[PDB]
Amino acid sequence: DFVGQTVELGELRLRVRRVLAEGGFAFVYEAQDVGSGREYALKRLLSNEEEKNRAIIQEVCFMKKLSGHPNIVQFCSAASIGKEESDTGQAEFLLLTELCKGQLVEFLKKMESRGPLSCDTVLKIFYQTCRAVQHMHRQKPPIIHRDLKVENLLLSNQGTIKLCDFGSATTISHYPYSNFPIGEKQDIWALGCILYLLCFRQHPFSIPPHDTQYTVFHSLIRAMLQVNPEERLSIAEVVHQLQEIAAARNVNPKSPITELLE
Amino acid sequence: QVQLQESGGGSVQAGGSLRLSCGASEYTSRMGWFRQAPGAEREGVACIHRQSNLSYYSDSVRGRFTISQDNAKTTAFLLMSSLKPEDTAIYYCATTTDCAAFVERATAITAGQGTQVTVS
Ligand SMILES: COc1cc(-c2cnc3c(N4CCOCC4)snc3c2)ccc1N
Repeated sequence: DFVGQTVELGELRLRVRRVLAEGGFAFVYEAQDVGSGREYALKRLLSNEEEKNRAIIQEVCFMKKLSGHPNIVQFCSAASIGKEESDTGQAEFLLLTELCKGQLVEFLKKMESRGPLSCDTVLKIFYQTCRAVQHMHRQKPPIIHRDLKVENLLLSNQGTIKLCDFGSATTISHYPYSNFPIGEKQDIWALGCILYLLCFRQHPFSIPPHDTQYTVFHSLIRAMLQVNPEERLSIAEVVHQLQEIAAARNVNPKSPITELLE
Repeated sequence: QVQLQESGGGSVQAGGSLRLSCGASEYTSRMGWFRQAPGAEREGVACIHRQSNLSYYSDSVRGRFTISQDNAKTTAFLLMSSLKPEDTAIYYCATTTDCAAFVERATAITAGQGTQVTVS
């Protein structure tokens, strides 16, 4: 019964309008600034263990560190409610972000009655996704997502892709001598599955033998789904290729995916 | 280490072409060239990912240089066309872990001895 309440994240005071997603440890709600009228996403995570406290704070720290990027959900603020104050009796963490328009897959579902996605549309979706992941792998040390899938991509109000869900992400702490791989290449394998899925509307786990539509993406799919992680492309190898594909097709791949706006 | 054997290059007229080749003593996943012009930084010029044939170029040579490889994946070739004074440099064959960082930073595992290219 969290819907209906009013909450305060510092300067901000705001009202809980409805549920957007339920799940395991967490729930997501639509929320409105009661003074300013501006709307927000609000994630509420429950903890009854110090272990969970650590995982939740880590997720908040990652969200904060990665904010500012056009393909990562914008962090607004965070807060906590102690076991003593909460309606659950557990500690509660509250994460405030910009509110996207909804889930990418819901918009694709609307359009898949209308035929396969054009290459330009695949290109925009996938580039914007890869640019979010590039922002993570460029951190020092790099941040590995570890849970990339097409279901946790959002579509912004501007019609762009927004990556969220940093609950599985990891990195190295107390980084002062190296650039060993530390997991980047698992994220790339996952991205290759997404490009495959967007083209052929099936999970890969073979590219169809006579496809003349998405042929432009075939070499990049195979190179991301390389079994040997050393052979497998880096995110910079992928993005560079996506940029040249876009230029050849006269597409600005950062632009709104207007077709998905209907 | 892998041993790299380089040939081709030399002197040419502006607007002309030359070809470099580089043979490696074993398989490696990625091979390319970087160069160093008089007083300039090391500059990654071209790189090829062997299993996919994806090819990477700096903006300075895009549309003028073409890197390729043989079926045995032992050798790479660089065709340098529409050459100009800016392309005068020593060109070094190299292997790398990442073609994109190679073009951006000339980051390599191993580098060859180098071939002089002089335009005009
Ligand atoms: C506006 O309607 C929706 C919005 C969302 C949705 C879910 N999570 C969001 C956001 N998150 C921010 C990170 O915390 C959890 C997910 S940001 N904007 C979101 C929008 C999902 C489904 C619907 N239908």
